Order: sequence, then structure tokens, then C-alpha cells
Amino acid sequence: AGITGTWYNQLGSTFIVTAGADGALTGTYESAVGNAESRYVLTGRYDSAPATDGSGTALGWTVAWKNNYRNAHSATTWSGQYVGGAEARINTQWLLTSGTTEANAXKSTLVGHDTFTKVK
Amino acid sequence: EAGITGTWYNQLGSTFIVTAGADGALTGTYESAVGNAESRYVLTGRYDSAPATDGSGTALGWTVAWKNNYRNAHSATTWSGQYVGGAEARINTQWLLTSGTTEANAXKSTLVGHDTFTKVKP
Ligand SMILES: [Cl-]
Ligand SMILES: [Cl-]
Repeated sequence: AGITGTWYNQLGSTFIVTAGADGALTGTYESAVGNAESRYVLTGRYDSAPATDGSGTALGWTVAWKNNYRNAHSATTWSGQYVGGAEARINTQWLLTSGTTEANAXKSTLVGHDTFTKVK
Repeated sequence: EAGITGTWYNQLGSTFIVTAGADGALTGTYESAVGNAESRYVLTGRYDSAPATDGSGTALGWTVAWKNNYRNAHSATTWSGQYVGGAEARINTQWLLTSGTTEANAXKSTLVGHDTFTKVKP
């Protein structure tokens, strides 16, 4: 239940996700708040029976940066964990891969981190 | 991709089977140990469904949560990479494996590695 909803990073991005009962994540990622030309499909998975033990819940998702306005020839994956409660957060690291020639394949993949919370 | 749809093998004994939807969806199954049915997990992801015309790879990514009816590892792995078609077709990836952790152990939460998938067993 706790994952379903809207989340915001610290830079102006948003997503909206629904967590299905058997582990599915589906939704939309908006790279710039309030901009509908910046919406992309998100698909992923989560562990649908995490540990009672005060641990986070592991999850991941992908966005391919193609919609009817933009085709960046790239995709990003986020890997992380949801921690519920009053300061709920999804703490992630991400990999962004761009389609490249074989000669440029070594500069194909950027890495970073994102922390999502439930307020802007 | 006609090209992406099908079965892929890493160099360590894992396999997956994927279907690439016409509007960017990846769906399928990941088997961590070849011909072990208790080792099958749902895979979902995305690819860029209109890659460049010009011998560039096709970007894609997917997630497996390591839970099925036999195992719950309390973890999920994401792969990010690119498909390169042709004679020696490959999907070259880097992966992130995150485990659910306590807050004290959160800095030990995420493993990183790489995987190269081909269309024939290693
Ligand atoms: Cl589900
Ligand atoms: Cl599709």
C-alpha cells in the first residue's frame, strides 16, 4: 500500500506508481513538474512480502526516455528500497544507458542517486 | 525489436526469456540457474522502440524482484544496457542489486556488477 502514490525527488521530478498485489510496479515518470510533454511510462517490480523487521522493501523500475515528444535513445533504471512511516522515502541509485556505437560503448552508462519523498 | 525478443544467456548460467512489445514494453522471465524451474522470476522493463538508424545499440532496462513461490530474497536487481543485433548479437549491461535493509545497514544495501548476454549458451 505504502509505495502506491506520487513521489518527488529533490530536483523537480515526479512519478506516480501503483504497486500491484503480486509485485508489479506500473506508472508514469515526469522529468519536469507540471510538464505533460515530459511524461514517460515506468514499469518495475518490488518484493511484495518484505521483512517485518524494520527493513526497507526492495524495488526497482525502468523508464525508456521515449514518448510522443522526445526520443532520447536512452533508458534509466532505478534500484532501491522503500522505507515507510512519517518521513517515508524511496532511496535509490540509478543507471542511465544511452544507445551508442561500438566505439563509444565505454561512455554508454551514467550513474547517480535519487531520494524520493512524498512531499515536493 | 524482433531482435530483442527471445532467450538470452549470460556467461554464468543464467537465462532469460523476453518479449519486446511494439510500444516499448519488456516482459518475461529470468531463471538464475539453467533448467531449474524453482529459480524462475518475473522480469519487466522498457526499451527504446525507435532506436537510431545507424549501427548504434538500442537502450533498454529491466527489473527482477527475487521473489517467487520458492524463494524470497528480499531484494531486487535492475539491469541497464543496450542491445546490439547481428551476427554476434549481445545485450551488454550493468546491474544494481538492492537488498531491503535496516537504516543502520543501508550503506551496505546495493551491489553493482556487469553482465553480457548472448543468444547461445556460454
Ligand atoms: Cl501485481
Ligand atoms: Cl508495448
